[PDB]
Amino acid sequence: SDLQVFNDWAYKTMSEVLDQQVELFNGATRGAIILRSAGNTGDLSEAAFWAKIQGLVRPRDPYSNADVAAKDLRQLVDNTIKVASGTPPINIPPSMLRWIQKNPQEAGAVIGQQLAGDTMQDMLNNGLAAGKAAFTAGGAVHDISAAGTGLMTQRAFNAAQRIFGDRSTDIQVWVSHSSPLFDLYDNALANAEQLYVFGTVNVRADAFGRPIIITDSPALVSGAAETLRHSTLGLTTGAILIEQNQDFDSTVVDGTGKQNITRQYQAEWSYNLGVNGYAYDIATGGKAPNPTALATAANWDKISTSIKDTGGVVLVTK
Amino acid sequence: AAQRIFGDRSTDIQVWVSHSSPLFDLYDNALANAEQLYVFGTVNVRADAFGRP
Amino acid sequence: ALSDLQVFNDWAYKTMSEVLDQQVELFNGATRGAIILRSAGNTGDLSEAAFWA
Amino acid sequence: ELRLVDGTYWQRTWRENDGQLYVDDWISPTKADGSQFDEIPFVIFGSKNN
Amino acid sequence: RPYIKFIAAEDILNWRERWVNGAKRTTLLVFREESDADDDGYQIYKEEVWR
Amino acid sequence: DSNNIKYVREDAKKMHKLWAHIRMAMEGSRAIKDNAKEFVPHPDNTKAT
Repeated sequence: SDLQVFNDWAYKTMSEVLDQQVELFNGATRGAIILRSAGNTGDLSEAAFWAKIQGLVRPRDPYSNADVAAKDLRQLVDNTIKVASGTPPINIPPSMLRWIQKNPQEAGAVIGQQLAGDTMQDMLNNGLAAGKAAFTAGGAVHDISAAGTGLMTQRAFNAAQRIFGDRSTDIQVWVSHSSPLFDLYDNALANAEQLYVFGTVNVRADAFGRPIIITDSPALVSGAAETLRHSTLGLTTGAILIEQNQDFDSTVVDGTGKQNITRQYQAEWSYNLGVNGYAYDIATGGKAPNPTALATAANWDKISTSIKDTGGVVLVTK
Repeated sequence: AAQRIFGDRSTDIQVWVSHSSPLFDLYDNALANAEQLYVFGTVNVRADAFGRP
Repeated sequence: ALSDLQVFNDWAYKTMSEVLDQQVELFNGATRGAIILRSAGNTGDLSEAAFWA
Repeated sequence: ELRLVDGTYWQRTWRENDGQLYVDDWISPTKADGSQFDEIPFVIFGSKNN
Repeated sequence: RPYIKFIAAEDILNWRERWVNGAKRTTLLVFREESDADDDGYQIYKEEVWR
Repeated sequence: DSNNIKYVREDAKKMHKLWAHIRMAMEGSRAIKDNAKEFVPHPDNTKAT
């Protein structure tokens, strides 16, 4: 049985690593979400670029030029907030073979294989929530909830194409929850306009060559019961950036002066999070944002002068 | 609707073991395609749930 | 003007720390052997020797 | 990761850097004269047999 | 002239191994060296060197 | 048991046990006295509490 009697250390594979798909980085989403390993100091990383001059070209009156007002060129500044994460202390059971180093039942041996997936889940969820908040703050949100059921076959996606305008060709990823995907399948499986056959009811694209990537992130789920809302967001190339700071850490203690050896484990790490074309309002927010702080609008100032340069559009369906 | 359970990790569902009568009812429904989803040739498909036999 | 731009002040970490205030190089040999420094492990809290007065 | 498909030796690599799984594109190592391989260059010796 | 050393088991205190060009290679290696300062007197001191 | 790169064969996992005992015994007495509870059962578990 090995429970509380510990017959065979033999580690088990069905340790329930995770319950949500978290492989949505780099080539998985065609470079829409970037997960690089590049550490930086401080709690910020800002890059300054030259802003687009509004009235660079002007009408002319060669007969009487008269006076022309002067103009100056500015320098907008982006941002990349550093987010801190950690692991609560874990009471290592006394049956664990931490002392042994032959890949046995060490304290971090099991917590490491769980923590890889959990760190992936944290980065993905924080990135998705920050992207949703930034796109909402930038005015790139379209809510489709008063049009019948709430989600259409692909007419909802056409609305986001309308929002993003003529440059909408650069949107090629649709990160969405499972429920919108299954509603899309059901609409395909009963087509009002006959544009499907049996062989093509299971296409993952959106009639434009943009694959729809499915994750069950709690960031994309809002409300409950009738107020249930699903946030699907279309991302451009490098829309959401997540740079690791390669600053992992760990420590193992024991139950010193305790009735039982309460061995413990903590881990702490960090990463840089910056969405494309937006800047975290560190003065309005905090130095090390909470997941709620990241998700809160008005903490995300739009830097670019055009929506098309900003990467991403949020679509809300019920 | 059954695939709605399992959430995103529902593609790993593989096989629908079933009685004969549900399959025959499925054949009858496929033959009665008010929706334009089948032709005469491709109406006897055994696998139906997105490639699941 | 410079107001439109954003000034970014250079910084660095010299990874060095001030060592000490007083002089300690005199501790052995430098003072003609007046003060000697040895390396001897001694048990207890004492060490006694004699010379027959 | 060592793989053998269609009688061809393919290979990958997964690297873990602070809770992330990397993957490398599939490559087929070739012999000095070429012609790739037909088996996986891995042998598992043991007490009983290989 | 080249000098062959001898370093005790207790003196080697750091070694780092990685793949350089995909082979098990030693990158870092720190050991301890111990010397006796040449002062004017007859006392003995243990001046210590780290390589 | 997931379609993951770290999937370990069920047979090798069972063998890890014997592998661990063999390594524990080979390396010497100190690890055996560290896994005492495993190798030497307590004569009275009521006292072991």
